[PDB]
Amino acid sequence: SRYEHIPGPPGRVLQDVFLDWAKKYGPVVRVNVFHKTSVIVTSPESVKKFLMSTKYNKDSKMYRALQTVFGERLFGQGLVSECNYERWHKQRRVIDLAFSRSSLVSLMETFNEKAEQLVEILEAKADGQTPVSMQDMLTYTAMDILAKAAFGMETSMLLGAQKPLSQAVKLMLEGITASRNKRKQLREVRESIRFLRQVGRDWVQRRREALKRGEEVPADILTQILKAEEGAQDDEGLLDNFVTFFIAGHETSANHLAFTVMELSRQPEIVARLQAEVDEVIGSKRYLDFEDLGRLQYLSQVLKESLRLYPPAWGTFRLLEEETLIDGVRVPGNTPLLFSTYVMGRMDTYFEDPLTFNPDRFGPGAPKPRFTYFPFSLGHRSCIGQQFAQMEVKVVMAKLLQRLEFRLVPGQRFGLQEQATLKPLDPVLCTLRPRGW
Ligand code: HEM
Ligand SMILES: O=C(c1cnc2c(-c3cnco3)cc(C(F)(F)F)cn12)N1CCOCC1
Repeated sequence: SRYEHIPGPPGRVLQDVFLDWAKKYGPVVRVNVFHKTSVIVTSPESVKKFLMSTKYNKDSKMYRALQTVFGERLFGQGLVSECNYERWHKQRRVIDLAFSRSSLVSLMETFNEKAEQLVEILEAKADGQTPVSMQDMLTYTAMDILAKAAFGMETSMLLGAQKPLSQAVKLMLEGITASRNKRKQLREVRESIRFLRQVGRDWVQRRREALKRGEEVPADILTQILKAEEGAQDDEGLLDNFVTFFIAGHETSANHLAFTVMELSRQPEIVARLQAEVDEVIGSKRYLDFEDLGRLQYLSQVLKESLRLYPPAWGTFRLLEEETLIDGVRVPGNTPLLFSTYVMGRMDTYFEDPLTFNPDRFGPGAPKPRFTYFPFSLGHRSCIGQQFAQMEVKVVMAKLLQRLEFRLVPGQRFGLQEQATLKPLDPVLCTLRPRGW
């Protein structure tokens, strides 16, 4: 009853229902999400006010399903799910060091090697007949990149290794989904969560043992994760961040890659342009250097446009502590505010012809979206891995475009599913040919 005065109702996802309601009912709408009444706020003035201020913090109630699933600690109080500002701030500042320009430059070798491995595997299947799940292949690639870059671990999923680990990730993601919106499922979800955390403990022990023997350990994300816990009473905080980075550091990247490949399969003219760009910039070099990345301007634009229509992470929540007028609507104190880049990206008020895929929206001369586009969020709680993700996906995409042509198998759909993140409904089944065929 405390919300009844707020405007709202009396391969398709809940975010689409939210979009319809925002269009119908305006910039402040009451909805039900993850068992709780929330208010979806979709004006750019509100996006700016709430995300660009340390006064507003995340609503912990909306992150519970990350923290713990079916009584098994998952991300716990790691970097995504920690909602107390001072606790968040301490760990952010320490982990930031691993995402410095110089840090990320050093990761180019890893990005290149895994992308090259993927392309060689795909080239061997490029007979224009064999169906290849690009979602699967891109997920394996993203996992292999993350594991190596962040932890110095070789998962070798591209070689078909670590099937248990692969299963654990999938069931855990299903657990998150079920938590927020029987006996065998509970059992499998719980065991998968404990497995992921045990992977953490095992790899942490290996790291500590390497350090003790004075073996060479290149500074990475894990270094800073360890550093953040220097004087902790237990390793539970460390394992929180292990699992946080293990999952967050590949899932969304994989989703973004899958969406991009899927969309480009029906954009032959754009693909031709991307191919030409890659041809001119990198030529027949096997390896992309860091300075090549900035030169792939048209690819940057396509990837931005991909994130506008297909953000893997649709948005974020802030807790409104005191009653506030938002765009002419009285919103009670202690209310989760829902921000959605998915919704605003598809609103004609913010983007002309919103369903049209147009990389030119992000062209040099074009007016930049002002608080209407935030696939990595905005403000202090924006994605720590934003530049990491942008680099790795550009490396992977450039290498695909250099070497291969992709056709979506007829019957494959362009719809989304909502399953902890947004991802293609279908496996993005494609046939492949070498370029110049
Ligand atoms: C295209 C790929 C990616 C997208 C679209 C994405 C999107 C986002 C979004 C929307 C948030 C804010 C979440 C919230 O408010 O609850 C976020 C935060 C975060 N992302 Fe990402 N992300 C991506 C890749 C990565 C990568 C590669 C890493 C790690 C290597 C990563 C780690 C994180 C972490 C740790 C946070 C929490 C940061 C903080 O609160 O201080 N993400 N990301
Ligand atoms: O669960 C989230 C969330 C926000 N960010 C992420 C990321 C992520 C960010 N960067 C890379 O990965 C991954 C996942 C995971 F593990 F489910 F796939 C969940 N999240 N929430 C915020 C939205 O509102 C509801 C609760």
